[PDB]
Amino acid sequence: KSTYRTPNFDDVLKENNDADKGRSYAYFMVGAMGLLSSAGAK
Amino acid sequence: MAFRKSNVYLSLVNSYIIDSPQPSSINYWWNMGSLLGLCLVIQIVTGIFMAMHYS
Amino acid sequence: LTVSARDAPTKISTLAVKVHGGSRYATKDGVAHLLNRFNFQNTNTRSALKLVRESELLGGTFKSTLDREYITLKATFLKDDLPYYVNALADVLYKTAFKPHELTESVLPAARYDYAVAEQCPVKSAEDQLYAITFRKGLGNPLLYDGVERVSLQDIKDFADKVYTKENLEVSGENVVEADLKRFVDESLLSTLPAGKSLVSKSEPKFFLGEENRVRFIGDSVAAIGIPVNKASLAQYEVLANYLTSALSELSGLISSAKLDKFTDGGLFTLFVRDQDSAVVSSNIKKIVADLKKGKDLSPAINYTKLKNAVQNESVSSPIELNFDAVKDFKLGKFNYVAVGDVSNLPYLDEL
Amino acid sequence: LTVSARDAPTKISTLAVKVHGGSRYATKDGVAHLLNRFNFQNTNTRSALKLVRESELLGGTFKSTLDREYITLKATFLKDDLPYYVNALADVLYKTAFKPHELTESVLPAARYDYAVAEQCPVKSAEDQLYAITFRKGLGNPLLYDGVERVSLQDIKDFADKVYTKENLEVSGENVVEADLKRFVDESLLSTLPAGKSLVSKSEPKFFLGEENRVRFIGDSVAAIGIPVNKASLAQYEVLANYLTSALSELSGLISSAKLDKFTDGGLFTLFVRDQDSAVVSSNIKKIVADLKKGKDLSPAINYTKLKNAVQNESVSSPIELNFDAVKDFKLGKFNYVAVGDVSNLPYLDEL
Amino acid sequence: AEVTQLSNGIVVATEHNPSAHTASVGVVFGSGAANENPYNNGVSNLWKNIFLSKENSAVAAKEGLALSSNISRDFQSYIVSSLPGSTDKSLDFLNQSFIQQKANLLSSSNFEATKKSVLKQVQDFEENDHPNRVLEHLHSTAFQNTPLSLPTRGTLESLENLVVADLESFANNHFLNSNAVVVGTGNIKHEDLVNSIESKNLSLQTGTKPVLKKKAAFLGSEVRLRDDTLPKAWISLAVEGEPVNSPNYFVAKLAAQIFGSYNAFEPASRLQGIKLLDNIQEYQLCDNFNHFSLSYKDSGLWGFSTATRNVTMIDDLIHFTLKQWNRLTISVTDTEVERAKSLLKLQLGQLYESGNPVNDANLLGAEVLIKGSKLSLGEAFKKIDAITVKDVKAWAGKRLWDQDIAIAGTGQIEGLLDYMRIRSDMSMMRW
Amino acid sequence: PQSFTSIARIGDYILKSPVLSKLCVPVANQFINLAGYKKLGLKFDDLIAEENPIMQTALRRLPEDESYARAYRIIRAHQTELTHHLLPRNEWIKAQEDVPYLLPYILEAEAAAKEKDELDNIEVSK
Amino acid sequence: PQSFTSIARIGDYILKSPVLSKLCVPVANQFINLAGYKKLGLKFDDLIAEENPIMQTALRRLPEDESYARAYRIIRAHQTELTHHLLPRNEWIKAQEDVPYLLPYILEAEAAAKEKDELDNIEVSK
Ligand code: HEC
Ligand SMILES: COc1c(O)c(C)c(C/C=C(\C)CC/C=C(\C)CC/C=C(/C)CC/C=C(\C)CC/C=C(\C)CCC=C(C)C)c(O)c1OC
Ligand SMILES: CCCCCCCCCCCCCCC(=O)O[C@H](COC(=O)CCCCCCCCCCCC)COP(=O)(O)O
Ligand SMILES: CCCCCCCCCCCCCCCCCC(=O)O[C@H](COC(=O)CCCCCC)COP(=O)(O)OCCN
Repeated sequence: KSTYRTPNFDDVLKENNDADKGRSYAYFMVGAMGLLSSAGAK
Repeated sequence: MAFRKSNVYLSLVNSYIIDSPQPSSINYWWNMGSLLGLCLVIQIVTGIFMAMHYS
Repeated sequence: LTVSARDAPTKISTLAVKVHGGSRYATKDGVAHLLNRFNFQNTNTRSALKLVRESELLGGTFKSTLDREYITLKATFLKDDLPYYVNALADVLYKTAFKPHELTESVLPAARYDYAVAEQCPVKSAEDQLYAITFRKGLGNPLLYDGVERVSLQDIKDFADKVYTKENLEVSGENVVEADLKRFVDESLLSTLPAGKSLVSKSEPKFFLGEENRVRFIGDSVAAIGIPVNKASLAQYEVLANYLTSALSELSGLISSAKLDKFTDGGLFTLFVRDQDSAVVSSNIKKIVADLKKGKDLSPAINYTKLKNAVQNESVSSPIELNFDAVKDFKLGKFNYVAVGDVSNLPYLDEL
Repeated sequence: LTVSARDAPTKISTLAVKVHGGSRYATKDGVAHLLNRFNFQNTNTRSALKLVRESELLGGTFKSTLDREYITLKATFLKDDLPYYVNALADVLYKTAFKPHELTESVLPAARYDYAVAEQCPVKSAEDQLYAITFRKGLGNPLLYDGVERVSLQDIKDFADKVYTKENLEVSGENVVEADLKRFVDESLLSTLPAGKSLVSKSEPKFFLGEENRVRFIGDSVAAIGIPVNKASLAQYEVLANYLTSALSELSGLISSAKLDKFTDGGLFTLFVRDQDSAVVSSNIKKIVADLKKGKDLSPAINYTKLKNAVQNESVSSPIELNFDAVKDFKLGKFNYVAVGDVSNLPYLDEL
Repeated sequence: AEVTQLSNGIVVATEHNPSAHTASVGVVFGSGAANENPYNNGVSNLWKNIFLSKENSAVAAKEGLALSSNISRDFQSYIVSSLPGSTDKSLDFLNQSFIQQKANLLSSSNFEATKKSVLKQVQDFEENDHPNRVLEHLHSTAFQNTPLSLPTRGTLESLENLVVADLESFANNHFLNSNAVVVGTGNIKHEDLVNSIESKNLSLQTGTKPVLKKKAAFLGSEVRLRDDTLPKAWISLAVEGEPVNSPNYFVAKLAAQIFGSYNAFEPASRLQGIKLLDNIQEYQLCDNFNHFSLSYKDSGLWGFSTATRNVTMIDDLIHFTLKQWNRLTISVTDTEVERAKSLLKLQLGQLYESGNPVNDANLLGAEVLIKGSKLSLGEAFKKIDAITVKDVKAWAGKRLWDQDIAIAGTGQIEGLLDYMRIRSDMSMMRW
Repeated sequence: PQSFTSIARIGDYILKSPVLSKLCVPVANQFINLAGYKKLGLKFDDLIAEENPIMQTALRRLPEDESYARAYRIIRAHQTELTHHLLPRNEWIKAQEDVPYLLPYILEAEAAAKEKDELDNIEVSK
Repeated sequence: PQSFTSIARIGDYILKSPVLSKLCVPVANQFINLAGYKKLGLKFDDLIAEENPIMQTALRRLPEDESYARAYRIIRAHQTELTHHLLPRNEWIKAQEDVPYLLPYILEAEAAAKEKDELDNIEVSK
């Protein structure tokens, strides 16, 4: 098996990448954690 | 080099809690050390703010 | 001061200053290489940093290459920017600084890297050995500085005063209007160089035959033969080189490289056989020498060599073209042999 | 198995095993040097550490030296301790271990250090070039391992099976009672070696004349000449070497070293001219070659050479002594020239 | 200069340079390495080397004709160079080489010798040419499970399974009429080439190359070919670039030109007008780098490849390089844009207007295959002059600022850190 | 801190006796396949702790190909333990592949260090 | 942090004027021999602090023999200050030996760094 044949990631990849959707969802969740951390630190 | 590597104070912060090479197979039992550090900070800060009222 | 340039609607022009100051004119070993890596350093007026910044903002780069005969200063740039590059090359030929710290910091490590690169390649080492055993004092000087002879900063200044003269340089332009180039040269600092003498000797160099040199080396074993040429027997060796390179020959898969270095008064035909295994090099070089001493017919390779001479001739100072219509036959006479690699298993000159 | 020893009331005895396995018998380049730095490592029975500890507690040290013809194992020790050292040398000749880690850890860095030492000395390099251009396949093998030819651990085991045989070694003793040494050898493991063949060829080696080799080097420039000898013309070159060394000659301040390497069937007369300045080496070697081609009279140096041959002959295998009473005259014939150093300023063989 | 173009099913596009002394004539197909499944991979390399085979090159060299070939991701080419009086000979040879017959090139002995030679060349590429195999793995992991990931050179495990039937199947599916452009560059006229093609027949095939089911899509990933027995650490790193026929083509190339290329051993290369050099020259972080803006038919790549011996400070190299990349979005100056304009005019005019006719033939064939006509260099210089700082900032915000990256590395890359710190360094947290 | 000569002596005394071998070799390989280091794709010589200079010596002694194989087995074990899964049954180390490959290098380093210590503390034969 | 071009400009403006030179050159060398760095066996270019990269550059620029002499003057100054004595009057640095030997190396490094900063912050001639 060559080193150019990438193994199977297809069970764990997104069916649609759409690089603003995924980054917006991730930054929304990180921002929610930062929101509640700011409230708790206050 | 980077400022976190060339500064005298931030080199310790770097080599301890930023770029410290950890083994990539350690589970949650290798987390009690950080947890003890947090709980020691809790004990000290509550001890000061409660020993301002203690005779 | 020979100025020549051709014109074309191509939007990028190049300017070249060919000066006869290569390794065959070196006073000590590798002085020409120190002068080559020294030019385009700081001058008396602008620093090298200001040179690189203003040439990069105007849109042109710099290159200084040495050969076995020339020291070529080249500048490739956009067509409107001509007098800046003519004045820059005039300032480099006239008034470079020659500060000692420049030698100890930017010039000598570059020369160390150039020699380390060409020592790791065995065919360059074999080519230098072949030159050194064929033209032992003249052309056979080493091309690169290795440090077996102490070259001071005064030696480099004396060599640059020897070589950069008005009678020693040709200004060649590509995509440049010629009369405007002649006006910019006659207005610049290039016209006030000291008018020394042309170093080009017209006589044929004294060449030696039947010599042999053997250099031990770790890596690829290479066996090489070398034939000094005349001025009249040069086209036969040109069509020989392009015969052995192409697929017309039954032994092009046996050799690795074969080229003819054309000079103004002669040159050297080289022929390199390179392989990591010494028995393969041995069998190949014995077969090559036996088949060349058997004789070849160079008639089928003549149009192919006209083509390869056309694709190589781009410079203004191209040698004599029409000599190809008279070559017919070749038989291997006497030659000079080097052997770089696993020396204890390569063949000797007596058994070839 | 030739055993010979002489006796004296001196309280320290030495024991030597001379085996004809030097660099002239090497299968690949530098295998004999790997066998030399490999012996007195771990055996099958005692380790090398236990060997050094017990020999140091008993009072004797070990030494293994290679030459161009021999592999000599020497042991210097106190006289009462003879059978321990006879059994130790028998175990080293018979059953060394040849483990791969020993090669990669203790044997190869020692060989790297030996080659780095003798590469920093230019006259050893010039001597190896002189041997390699005079006896190109036989004696002319390199003495040291430089790594241009891959030598595996199986190569060293095959070479040690080739060389260490009963017909190939001489046991020499100094300050040792002879019959007791013959009894200890006949009782040890040295009598059960495989009885192979004597590698000493009786014919004269094929020698080459008029050759030349040039090696660039940073440091002291050295020019060297070399003359292959016969078996009968050997005393003339011995008295020549001791003539040029002593103050009897008008040019002993010009040369640096001059020696004759006596072998069983011939040898090489070397003559080294060493100086840091290349013009000094040039003038000296031209004067030396001109004066030797003019001719010399070797009659005054004959008692001096009898003395110097007496102080050099200490070994049992000393060559033929009485040849000195017939030498009269010398005139320089054909020779072989190397030049190591600032090669572009040293003289060539055609102009000597 | 001028580029003309005509059609009859084939496309004839020329560049009459009357000052040149040779004339290259050849066919440039529109198939490439991106039109192979991963089991016949390397069949284009094998067509390159049976066209450059010994018997074929000998028959070419009898008339004074030098052969040339090129295998890219998008386009193949088969160029025959000759003297300017032998364009008819070159056309008739190319006709006899491809069109009139292929069985004499595809004999048993010629095919087995060529398969042996290409297997040797692919193995020699795989274990000795390190920055190029880093760039090939960068393509193989940026575009993975997608036909633009396949290397042009082929793989050892696939190329030893090819037989003559696969060569002929690829020839029947991809060496077609509409797929091809016959190109003549150098010292030939356009009318002479068209009249000489119409003098012969030169009809390649019926037409219609197979259409790929999956389009190219960038996929942020990494691959680490760690080999501790190598003296250096080669590493490429790239984002999704701009394809051709994009309005941000010259802007992507000028963004690559801003940070340029570098060689730490050349003295005139250490004095360039890049602000990355002030950070990179202090502790000697790398030996060389180059910023590339690769543009393919479907997608593209924008990034840098580098090599270094300072294997303990690779993360500082990546760190300062990516902070300089983040300067494009926020605060790239006017002087850097003017400098990149001048240098990109320079290298683009060196690329399109060099003296070598075979490179002109490759470039013209690729461009008139993709976008139907060749954009001449004066309009290219006008498009470079039209770029402002706001265009570069908008492009960097679209393509650079906090986008996925693809990393490939080999050698002593243990000093290279995880994917996440390199990914998180694409946005500064200070803006 | 078992000093491999000692464990080798005890194990050879068990193996050379028929009764003890017949008694506690089934207990032995039952202990092995209940230990479950096979299921992470490891061998037992991959499992000996190597942070003492004698085992570090025996790892320098090791040939190249076995060293690269050992490095791959360690990295696949760390990755499988990280994902908290096990390797699939086709990728488990079988019983025949669990070869004591590093044991002779370790034993010769043991004998070398033991001999060095003995000779470093000798008396003299008076 | 004086930027030697600036002090050189002020000093040359004082020296080239006759009135200012006649006024404050006696004050100048009176200040020098009241400073007393001569009495420890030092020169003033031996006294400039060298822990910034431009002065470190100008010390790399320096020839070998002057570097060894500067190293000896520093070590004799440390030893004389350690013994809390002064050097004897024959060993004091005289007025003619107090040569500004390192000043041109420092000034060319100043001009190089100034030119690098200017070219690093240029506009374009539109
Ligand atoms: C002033 C600093 C201070 C520090 C630091 C501190 N404490 Fe205390 N601690 C107190 C005071 C005051 C009290 C008594 C008041 C109370 O018990 O509420 C106390 C009480 C306690 C008690 C008894 C609590 C109860 O009410 O029964 C425990 C248990 C204790 N500390 C443990 C710890 C430990 C464990 C640590 C840290 C390792 C620690 N303390 C650090 C101040 C401190
Ligand atoms: C192996 O990998 C590692 C690892 O390398 C490290 C370093 C850590 C991290 C270890 C720690 C964080 C532990 C560090 C703990 C300390 C340094 C203890 C210090 C504790 C303190 C409380 C500091 C003392 C400070 C004070 C007392 C200030 C308080 C003063 C107050 C509140 C004054 C209030 C008065 C007024 C008027 C405001 C890991 O967790 C870890 O596993 C992942
Ligand atoms: C001395 C006391 C020791 C206590 C042990 C605490 C161990 C964990 C500390 C967590 C620090 C998180 C910082 C991460 C970070 O800055 O990543 C920064 C940004 O990440 C974030 O913004 C995290 C969101 C905000 C989380 C705030 C948590 C505050 C609650 C802390 C409660 C314990 C004090 C870098 O992230 P990036 O490199 O992936 O881009
Ligand atoms: C017993 C140990 C107890 C813990 C002590 C060790 C751990 C200390 C961790 C400290 C982390 C926070 C320090 C970060 C501050 C970095 C700023 C800095 O270094 O800049 C310093 C200046 O710092 C200061 O002026 C005062 C710092 C006092 C710090 C008070 C907390 C400049 O440093 P530098 O010389 O590298 O900069 C050159 C400019 N390019």
